[PDB]
Amino acid sequence: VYLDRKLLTLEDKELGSGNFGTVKKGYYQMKKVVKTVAVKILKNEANDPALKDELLAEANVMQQLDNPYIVRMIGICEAESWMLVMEMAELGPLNKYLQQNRHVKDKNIIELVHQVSMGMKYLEESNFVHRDLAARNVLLVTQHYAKISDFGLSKALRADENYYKAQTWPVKWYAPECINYYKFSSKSDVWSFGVLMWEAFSYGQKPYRGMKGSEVTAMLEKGERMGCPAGCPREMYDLMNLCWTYDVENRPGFAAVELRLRNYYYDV
Ligand SMILES: COc1cccc(OCc2cc(C)ccn2)c1-c1ccc2c(c1)CCNCC2
Ligand SMILES: [Br-]
Ligand SMILES: [Br-]
Ligand SMILES: [Br-]
Repeated sequence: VYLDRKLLTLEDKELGSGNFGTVKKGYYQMKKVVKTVAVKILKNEANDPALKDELLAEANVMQQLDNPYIVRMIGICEAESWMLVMEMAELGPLNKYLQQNRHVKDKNIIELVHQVSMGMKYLEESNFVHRDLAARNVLLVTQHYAKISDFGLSKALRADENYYKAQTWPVKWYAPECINYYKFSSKSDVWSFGVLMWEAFSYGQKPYRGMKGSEVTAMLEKGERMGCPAGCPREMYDLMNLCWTYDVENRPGFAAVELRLRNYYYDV
């Protein structure tokens, strides 16, 4: 079940770092080829079983997903540290990529956000809620191929329920029902997707610039929304506003969102 540490070779440099530990590039020896991998290495210096459980829960979610627009997990490796081994998205986070590549065309942005919506449509069908959907968690394989990453806050909904009730955030990406009722659904992921669209069409600018979480909640309760980014097609801004529908019951699901993007990409 677990991967063989002797078949894994890691680079010295870190791709990124956090409280969890590090993400490093590596190579996993397969039957005859070697596969480039991104390895999330758990820094659990104090042997906290909570942090261990968090990595294992993330791995448990990823093992159940199989879609071209979601980062694939290769396996877990129990070695010097606990390691989650994943396919490599070489070009990195979408927000950083667009910050450094402002020549990327509107049509290319639509292509990438449509791919994200196809991954999310699959997640919604599979009854998983992501709970951390943001441009920073969309990774590029190529300039024309995006994948959803970072399932650490994700929840597998029970067969008889439509939402997850929290006990606790990236408030700028959260729907009002998340803040007011602590309820997370595929519809709250749609709200987040609207913020992600705004980020992408803004070439990786931060949403609600300079504002505190409390100020964002107040703005939204007044019915105010972020504006149309420079160069963003009206039809895409209209879709962003639909994702930011206040009442969860009237907000679209990912089937509707993906269809709108699909039609706009291919028909226009
Ligand atoms: C400047 O950052 C990068 C630059 C290039 C590649 C990167 O990773 C390639 C990757 C990562 C993973 C988890 C799976 C598959 N491929 C990253 C990078 C570094 C840290 C994190 C990520 C991305 C995801 C976002 N969450 C924080 C953790
Ligand atoms: Br090594
Ligand atoms: Br961010
Ligand atoms: Br935030």
